[PDB]
Amino acid sequence: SKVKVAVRVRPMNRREIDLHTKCVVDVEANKVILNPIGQPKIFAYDHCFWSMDESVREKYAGQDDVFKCLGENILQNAFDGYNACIFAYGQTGSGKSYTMMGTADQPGLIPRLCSGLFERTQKEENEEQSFKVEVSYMEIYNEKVRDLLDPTLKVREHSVLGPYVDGLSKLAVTSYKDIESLMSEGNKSRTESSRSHAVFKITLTHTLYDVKSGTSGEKVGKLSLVDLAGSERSNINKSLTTLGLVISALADQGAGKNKNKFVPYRDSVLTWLLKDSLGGNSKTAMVATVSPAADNYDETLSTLRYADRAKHIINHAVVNEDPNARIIRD
Ligand SMILES: Nc1ncnc2c1ncn2[C@@H]1O[C@H](COP(=O)(O)OP(=O)(O)NP(=O)(O)O)[C@@H](O)[C@H]1O
Ligand SMILES: [Mg+2]
Ligand SMILES: [Mg+2]
Repeated sequence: SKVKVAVRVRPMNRREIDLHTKCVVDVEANKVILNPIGQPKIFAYDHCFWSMDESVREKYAGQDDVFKCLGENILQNAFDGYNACIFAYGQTGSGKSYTMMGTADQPGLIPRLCSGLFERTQKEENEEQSFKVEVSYMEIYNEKVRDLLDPTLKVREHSVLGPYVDGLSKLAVTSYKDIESLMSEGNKSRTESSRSHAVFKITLTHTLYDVKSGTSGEKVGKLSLVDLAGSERSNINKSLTTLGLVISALADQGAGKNKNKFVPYRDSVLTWLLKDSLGGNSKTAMVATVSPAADNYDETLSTLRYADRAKHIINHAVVNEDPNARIIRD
């Protein structure tokens, strides 16, 4: 399938309203219209999320709509044993962290995903099937990896299971409250700059039992939830710069231009780690966050064009299940 792309326009904030900064971003169904400060530029996406204002009610509905449209499907992907990824991309201040983690009063994608995961595993556990959940949480800053769950580490690409951070804590968790204290520990530990990338990973291992045979098999879904550094324009930006190159090359592939243009996955820590998320074995969505007002026109236009190329990336997601699991279905 193609990478799924959504644009989320955050509302005009207090400064932009106080100072009468012109709003240049309109949302029209699944299209974004960027008006000039000559002609309007129109971009089409899979979803567009918009907010009328920052009233408490519009905040509640905004986080809810994002989860309903993007989180439920990614959660279902993991219960089907797919690898899946949501990454948030856009300039500083545009709403990346608000979309992924949210706030205490307006929780975002990650807490909602974690809550729904344990509610479903608990509802669905029985004597024919059990679930194991593990989490990891890490940050890339200045091309170095740090374990946010540990009070440094290097990337390796496994021959079958893909790129991974070797030495990274991968913790078994049995309830939402367990994962919540880890999220809270990680979020406090995050370095506080717009130049760091944070990767939250959940591995869902579904074991199926054939009590007549005495056999069992595992189907494994993996969720990568990525809150990127701000897209606004050496070793400190290398990951972001290389992500742009990777997305542009892959978009060119997924249209016919350059069958084997060089996709520089290994030129940065971030793109090597997300190598399967982009063009590989993954159900992947991008959430491109943009600011609404005239003062960010060019950065918005850049984010919109990058999101527009991402939707041409072709992925190849297959179910990750061992031999027994496949047959135990029927
Ligand atoms: N969709 C939204 N609705 C309401 N308020 C929002 C929304 N998006 C962002 N905000 C507000 O704007 C602030 C900035 O958003 P935030 O998610 O922190 O931006 P960011 O893209 O992560 N910046 P950065 O980490 O520096 O690259 C948030 O703390 C919220 O108060
Ligand atoms: Mg997969
Ligand atoms: Mg942020």
